[PDB]
Amino acid sequence: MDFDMIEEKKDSVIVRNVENFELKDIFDCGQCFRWHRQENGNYIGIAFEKVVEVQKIGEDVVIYNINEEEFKNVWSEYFDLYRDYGEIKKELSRDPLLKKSVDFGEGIRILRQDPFEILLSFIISANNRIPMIKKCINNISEKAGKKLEYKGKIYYAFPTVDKLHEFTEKDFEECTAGFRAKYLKDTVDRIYNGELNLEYIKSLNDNECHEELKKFMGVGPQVADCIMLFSMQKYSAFPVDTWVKKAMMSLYVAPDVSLKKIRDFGREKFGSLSGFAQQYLFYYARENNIQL
Ligand SMILES: Nc1nc2c([nH]c(=O)n2[C@H]2C[C@H](O)[C@@H](CO)O2)c(=O)[nH]1
Repeated sequence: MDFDMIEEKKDSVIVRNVENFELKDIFDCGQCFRWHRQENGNYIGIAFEKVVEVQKIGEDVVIYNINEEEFKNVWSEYFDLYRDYGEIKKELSRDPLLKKSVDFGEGIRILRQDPFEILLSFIISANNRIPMIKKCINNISEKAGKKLEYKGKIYYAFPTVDKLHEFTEKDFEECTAGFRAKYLKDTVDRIYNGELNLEYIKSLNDNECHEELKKFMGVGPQVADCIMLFSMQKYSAFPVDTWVKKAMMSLYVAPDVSLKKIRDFGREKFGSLSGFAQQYLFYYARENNIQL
């Protein structure tokens, strides 16, 4: 594990000697939308119908609003704290071309998020901008999510499948999903009616899992890779957007080809570490706003 032990406190849990764990790297590397940076450096987020605040002090991490039982069954896995990222980075850094990206995002960890929330979140992410995506997801939660309180503030859990089934295309449109409102509604019904089952989809191997997810309206190859990587731990995924495409052409002189071919080229080169590889690539590419 990438931590030595924990210690339960009054209203929190302290993780001792965490390794490969930085707040900005984890929360701003592109994998999540409901974690917000606070004035003091901490981050507050809403996941699994719960509000959590995370802080790093030295080599320790404090997770407020949770107990040891919650840490053991929910959060330790949420933060993928059982996987050794030192090995991942060591293996990838063998490629001198990846070192710079890996070192820049050294504290990245791929969270184990909820499939349903992730499915709708990334359908919303397609050709969108960060602000609109976050706004839309929050709007959907405020409108139909369980109300929550933390330190004098109200927050909204992500809505259940049943509550969202009540939504009309117009509702998603009012939350500003734009033309994607149609995809959200179509997708929620497929979930509700039982046509597509997320937990079953998640039990399939990387390639099968991927194919199924593409059955959802608004879900193409890129979005499918994001969904299975971020919520179904299918590590051979290699999400290709314009940022990953740039970093890829720039480093391996890959010629301008389809996203599918860039995806095939990435997965071929990184295998089981493809997902981790693209996150480092993506994070570095976007924060440094690289060009041809
Ligand atoms: N390849 C890739 N693309 C992503 C991720 N997260 C994310 O939002 N995107 C896309 C969505 C949208 O196309 C743009 C938003 O910055 O980047 C992500 O984690 N990986």
